[PDB]
Amino acid sequence: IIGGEFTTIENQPWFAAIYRRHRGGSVTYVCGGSLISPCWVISATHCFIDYPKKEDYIVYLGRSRLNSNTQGEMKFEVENLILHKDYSADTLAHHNDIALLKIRSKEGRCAQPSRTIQTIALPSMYNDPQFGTSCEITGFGKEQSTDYLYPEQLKMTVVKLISHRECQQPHYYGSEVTTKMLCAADPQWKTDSCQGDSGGPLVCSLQGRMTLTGIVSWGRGCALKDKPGVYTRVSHFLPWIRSHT
Amino acid sequence: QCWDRGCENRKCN
Ligand SMILES: *Cc1cc(C*)cc(C*)c1
Repeated sequence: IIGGEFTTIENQPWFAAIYRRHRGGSVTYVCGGSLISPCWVISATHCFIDYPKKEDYIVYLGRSRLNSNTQGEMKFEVENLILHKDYSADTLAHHNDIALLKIRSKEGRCAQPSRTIQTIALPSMYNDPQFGTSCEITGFGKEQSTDYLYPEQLKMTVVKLISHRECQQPHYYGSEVTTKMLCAADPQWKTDSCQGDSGGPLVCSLQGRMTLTGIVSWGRGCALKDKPGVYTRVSHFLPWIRSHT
Repeated sequence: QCWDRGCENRKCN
């Protein structure tokens, strides 16, 4: 996250931290995700497509820091890694960039709700906030494009949803943005998602309920003028989510 | 070009 503020997991209790174990024993951060039910984390397919082996992955809930144990955190393995069959990536745009991870502790249990571990509500079909609405993103991604390491502490920021018409302008993304995507950015281009934030939540306070409106997917650079973050539009994937579980 | 922020956990060849 470029700009914004540091945060703690009790403020983002649906946030899932996803890591990959390498041969030799080293573990590296991959992407964020969101807990949508006790056994299911939703993320982005591009995070896993090149290494689609479920045994590779470790998922934490209730974790505020990249390389430290948060009190109350829960560690999980991935019982099922479900990638979207029609995934593809153009120069910038990702398509069907959505993935499900069925999580299971070493004892075979799913998430246990607590102050620091909570599910986030899904939207109803095609029900999004209006453009101009402020929404939050959360992640461990880069704080500057020039960084080669991720921050140790979780971050969040607030961005505004941008209309399809605006995002399809020639100086924005033209026809590379589709109706299965949502654009969001800072009007002054000072805060944005970045590399490492993919798969994480775009959450909007929607008609009384904190709602998973988007999944961090793509964007040209980070916090660049006229180059919003682009998010998988969760309200257009509900049949896929419900069907795969 | 290497333009896309969403390039986590890639092989790159
Ligand atoms: C251009 C680019 C960027 C990343 C993060 C990874 C690859 C393979 C290429």
